[PDB]
Amino acid sequence: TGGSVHSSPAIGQDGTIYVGSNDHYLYAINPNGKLKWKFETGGSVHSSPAIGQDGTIYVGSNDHYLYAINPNGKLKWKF
Amino acid sequence: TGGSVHSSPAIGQDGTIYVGSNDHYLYAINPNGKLKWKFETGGSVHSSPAIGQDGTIYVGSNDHYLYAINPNGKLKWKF
Amino acid sequence: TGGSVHSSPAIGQDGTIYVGSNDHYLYAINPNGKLKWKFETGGSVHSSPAIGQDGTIYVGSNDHYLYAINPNGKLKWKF
Amino acid sequence: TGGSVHSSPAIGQDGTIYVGSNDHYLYAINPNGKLKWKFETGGSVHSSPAIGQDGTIYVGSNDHYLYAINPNGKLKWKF
Repeated sequence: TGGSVHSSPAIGQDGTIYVGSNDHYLYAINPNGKLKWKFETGGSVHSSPAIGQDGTIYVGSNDHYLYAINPNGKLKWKF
Repeated sequence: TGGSVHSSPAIGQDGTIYVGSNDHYLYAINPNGKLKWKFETGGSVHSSPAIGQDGTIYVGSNDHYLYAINPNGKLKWKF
Repeated sequence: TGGSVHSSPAIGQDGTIYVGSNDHYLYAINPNGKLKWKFETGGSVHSSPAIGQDGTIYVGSNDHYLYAINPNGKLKWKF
Repeated sequence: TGGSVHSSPAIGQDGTIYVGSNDHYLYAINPNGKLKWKFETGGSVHSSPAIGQDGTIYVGSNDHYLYAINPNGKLKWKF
């Protein structure tokens, strides 16, 4: 990545690794180490993502929002 | 929300997302992205919430306290 | 307790809530909100505690050590 | 260890306790308190490690990389 990784990673049911970074991105990485996708938030992602029963990834960001992201990398909703 | 989100989200038995924020509040969000309730502490909430077997949500705050909150949103006890 | 609580709490099998604080103490609290015991480290405890299979409570401190503490509240070892 | 321990410990399938430290190392410590191995990253390890189903340890570092480490303490890949 291009920023310090303060978020603690979470592992999806299929092995996908989700982690936030200081470059405003929540990352999704395959077990082989290559990028599944990346989601742009407004600020540093110090929150550690949590994975729902249906696969939704929830993580907070420094831009005041709690994000919900579908497993394909596009936004479900933000609070 | 109106504060930086450092707490990492915790997901309840029914899918309720709990996360703290710098605006002194512990938020509770429904899986559809709408507020269920919010509880106010006396400082920033950087601890990440932990959920018990009976649904109690535990979380710390900068105001020296450890909070226990029932799933309704009202205080159980503080330490 | 007394001090900013950055440690995210962990929940034991019997419902005991373990959390660290800046007062150099690791805290074990019963589900009712009363103190069970406290263990003193050499620095602030920002690490969130993790619980082993036999009940051992692992947590780190700013005094460079990782602490292993028995469920009764006494030192198992420190690294 | 050599630096402050902010990473939260994670427990493997065989009871191994994994934790990061500000000395740029990810530690693997047996339940008996003896060192199993330590893996050097570029910068401080604030991220709390996560463990996949095959035993891979995922942790973030201040050197911008997300690390995947085999159970034997050797690098699988970095992102």
